[PDB]
Amino acid sequence: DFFSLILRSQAKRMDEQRVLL
Amino acid sequence: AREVKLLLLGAGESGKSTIVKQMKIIHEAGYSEEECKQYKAVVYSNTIQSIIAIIRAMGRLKIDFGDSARADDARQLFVLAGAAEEGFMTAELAGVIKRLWKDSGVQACFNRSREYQLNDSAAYYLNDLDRIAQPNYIPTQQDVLRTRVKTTGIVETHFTFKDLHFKMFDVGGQRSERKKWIHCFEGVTAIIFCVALSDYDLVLAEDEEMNRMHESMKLFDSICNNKWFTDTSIILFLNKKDLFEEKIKKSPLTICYPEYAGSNTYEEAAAYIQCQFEDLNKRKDTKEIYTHFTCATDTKNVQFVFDAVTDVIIKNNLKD
Ligand SMILES: Nc1nc2c(ncn2[C@@H]2O[C@H](COP(=O)(O)OP(=O)(O)O)[C@@H](O)[C@H]2O)c(=O)[nH]1
Repeated sequence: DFFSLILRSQAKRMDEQRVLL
Repeated sequence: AREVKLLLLGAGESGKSTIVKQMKIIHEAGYSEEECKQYKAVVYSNTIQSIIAIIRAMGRLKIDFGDSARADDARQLFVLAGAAEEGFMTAELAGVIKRLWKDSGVQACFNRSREYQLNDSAAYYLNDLDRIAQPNYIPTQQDVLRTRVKTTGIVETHFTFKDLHFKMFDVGGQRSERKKWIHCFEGVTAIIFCVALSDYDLVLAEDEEMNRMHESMKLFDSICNNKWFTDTSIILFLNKKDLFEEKIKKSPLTICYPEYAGSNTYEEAAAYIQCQFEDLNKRKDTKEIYTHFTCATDTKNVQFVFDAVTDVIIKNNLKD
């Protein structure tokens, strides 16, 4: 599914190595 | 309306957020000294996060420290991990990081970053430790660029350049606020797909059915060939070329594409990848792809590449 695939893909960052603002 | 809508797409860690910040530096008036001050806490946190990630990876990869004295620093880091959260990198803390980052065990692990997940602002921040360790420190615009921030929704920036109103969306990875999200995909002048070229040598992780490059490809395949995008420019940013050039000296592109009979020159490899992507376009007569090789953290490069992208947009709407 087009929107799912994008959603799941771009979510996979490294969130334990980012920070809130 | 001379209004241009730009949608950034691409796997996480591909450079999308950076491209956004970069528009602010290039086409808005940058970050004011107050805003730079606000990223002090961010710079510190990311530095802390980056060294922790390496330390933790050492356990998993079973890499001993160069000097076993550093074990104390490891334990000390976790104690002090919050020491900076609103303020200052106390001296004690700088010491720990400085000493760890120097250690050869840590470094061997830093070399092996393909084997785990180390963010690409690590090297940058840790090598400028001495500078950021100062009490009087104010982050430079290059420092603000390099910050890694969690966003929880749609990121937007807008600017006027060459008599055109630009709206740029990094739609991100959060579905919440769903109608506005879907809308980012509507009435787009150009989609800018980012690829981290330096992902080519990353080990196939335990949670993936194919390597990161092919994941990026599959994604591009579906964007490029989506019938909603028929009359939308597809612009490809093969990004992280700086890191790609260094890696390809040592790690063969066959790691990523086993069938690759070419050579491990930056030039020949980069050309091979571009082809792997561009061949995914299945409507070649009715559509061309606009490939660019970028280092997104480099302002001068982005300025040039974006200027080029604009010129194509201008030459485009002279079909009137
Ligand atoms: N060396 C280098 N680092 C980059 C480049 N592009 C992005 N980065 C860094 O790589 C990480 C991912 O960038 P980001 O824009 O946050 O990716 P996003 O996940 O698509 O938003 C960040 O640490 C960036 O500062 C590049 O071309 N070269």
